[PDB]
Amino acid sequence: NLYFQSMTDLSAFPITKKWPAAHPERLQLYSLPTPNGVKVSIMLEETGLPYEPHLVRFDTNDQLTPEFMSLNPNNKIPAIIDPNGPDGKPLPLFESGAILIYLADKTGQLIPQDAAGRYEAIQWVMFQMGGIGPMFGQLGFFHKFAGKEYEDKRPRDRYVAESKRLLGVLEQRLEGREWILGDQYSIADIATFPWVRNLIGFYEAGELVAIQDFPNVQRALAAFVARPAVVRGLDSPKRG
Amino acid sequence: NLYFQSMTDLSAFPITKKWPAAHPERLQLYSLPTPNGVKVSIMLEETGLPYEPHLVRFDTNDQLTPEFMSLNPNNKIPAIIDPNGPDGKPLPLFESGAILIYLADKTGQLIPQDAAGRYEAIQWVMFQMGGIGPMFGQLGFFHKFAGKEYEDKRPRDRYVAESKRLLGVLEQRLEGREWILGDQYSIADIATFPWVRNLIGFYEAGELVAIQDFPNVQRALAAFVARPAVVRGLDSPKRG
Ligand SMILES: N[C@@H](CCC(=O)N[C@@H](CS)C(=O)NCC(=O)O)C(=O)O
Ligand SMILES: N[C@@H](CCC(=O)N[C@@H](CS)C(=O)NCC(=O)O)C(=O)O
Ligand SMILES: N[C@@H](CCC(=O)N[C@@H](CS)C(=O)NCC(=O)O)C(=O)O
Ligand SMILES: N[C@@H](CCC(=O)N[C@@H](CS)C(=O)NCC(=O)O)C(=O)O
Repeated sequence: NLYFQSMTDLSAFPITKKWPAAHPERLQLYSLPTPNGVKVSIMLEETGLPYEPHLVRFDTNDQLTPEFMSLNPNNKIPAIIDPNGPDGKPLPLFESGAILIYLADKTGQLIPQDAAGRYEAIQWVMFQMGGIGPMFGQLGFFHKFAGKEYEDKRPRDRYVAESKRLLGVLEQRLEGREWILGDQYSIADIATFPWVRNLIGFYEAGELVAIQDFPNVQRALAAFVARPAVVRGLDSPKRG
Repeated sequence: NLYFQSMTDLSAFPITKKWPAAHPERLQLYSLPTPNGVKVSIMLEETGLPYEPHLVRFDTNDQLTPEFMSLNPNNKIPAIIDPNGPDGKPLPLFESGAILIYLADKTGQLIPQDAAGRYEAIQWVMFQMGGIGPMFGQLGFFHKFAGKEYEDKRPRDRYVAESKRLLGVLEQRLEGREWILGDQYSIADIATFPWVRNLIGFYEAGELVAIQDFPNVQRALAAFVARPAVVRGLDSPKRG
């Protein structure tokens, strides 16, 4: 490398031993099409940023490998390495909500550019990250995944009540608004609607929460799922 | 107001009907000394930013009032109004992790100033907001608050296992590091250590998680609780 640049080398990141980069000039996404993974693929599809997706398979415990954990020591998807990071260096990152803020800043898309609006966006991303995701996820556990040994439905009922409470927050926020921040679709929507979708789809919790009681949520969710970039992001990484 | 500035008027914010501002030139904090509330009071005490604390009492359901909910429609503490906000206007904000990022940016303290470091800080705040807080909180419910009607200890055991897993992430991260981001104490520490403290103190879950198995965590926690600004922040708002 005396006279010119090498092709992008990501070998400093041990995760690349397990999922080699065919396109090391592109952001590398290590994910699975779950509500948290699709936040990031949807963001990438919306913004048009090139990326190389890699399927992290739970059936083979891929997320528990040293290779995966070298990128995310929390053992969870999604995670990224952007080869074209700040200060001209690769940037590893995990936590879906952090990735959304990073990506919005990188190219100045899908976050308000005024300061107050930016902090409001971060607030609603935090609401999702600390409320929607954790609590809808616990309902999914107790309704869908928990076996017959959990005979007591009190934990389920706790998370039904909390999920309804959170849906009510969203419902009131969306009154008179197209999207969570008003007219402009943003990372707050990308963080939140995949979880509403999962709750009432995959988790089969739509009857428990009575989704029809939240007409603004139903409006915005229907709009969200129909966006072509959302449809693309929901199917990435490809399972086959 | 023809010839000069009025004293700061926060009357546009209905929360001020319930907790009037004696010092409307200061950031207004609506909180209670819980792990999430003290993140913000600790940050304020660390940075030296003036603030006026207001005790939001759960015994009188203050957080469920229209006045409180006009600021945080999610009905939770902490929440703030900074009268001296971006663009010279007051800034309302909720979600502890969002407030921490706002405050660090406002005065350029306790977040790295280089881009990569900033995103790493946001990542670890997200780890706390989506992992530590929600999961330690569910353990607190099932261990401390849940009554005898929850005879099945399977939910408790689920959150014990998850809390131990999260403590292990923190433990490995702190190996060879003073604080979560290395040498420099930051908002990542402020977000996280109040929750470790609460888990092993108020929640009485220290035996369940065997805190002594996490010597780096014990080191950093002991350092954290001894900081004079932490001691001040843990006692704000004052209950009497
Ligand atoms: N707070 C994290 C949560 C990520 C998360 O829950 N990831 C799940 C899939 S949706 C995962 O990787 N689970 C694997 C496991 O727990 O072993 C984020 O938003 O990124
Ligand atoms: N270890 C997890 C495995 C399942 C999992 O990771 N679920 C994700 C969704 S794909 C979750 O609930 N994440 C919570 C969040 O996003 O905060 C569990 O036992 O629930
Ligand atoms: N994700 C929120 C969580 C805040 C939270 O859980 N607040 C609790 C106290 S620590 C609360 O106000 N609970 C009142 C209630 O649920 O009614 C944040 O970090 O600010
Ligand atoms: N409505 C809550 C009341 C208690 C509460 O708000 N707890 C807070 C701690 S003070 C919590 O667990 N917050 C979770 C987080 O921070 O994510 C519950 O039923 O657990």
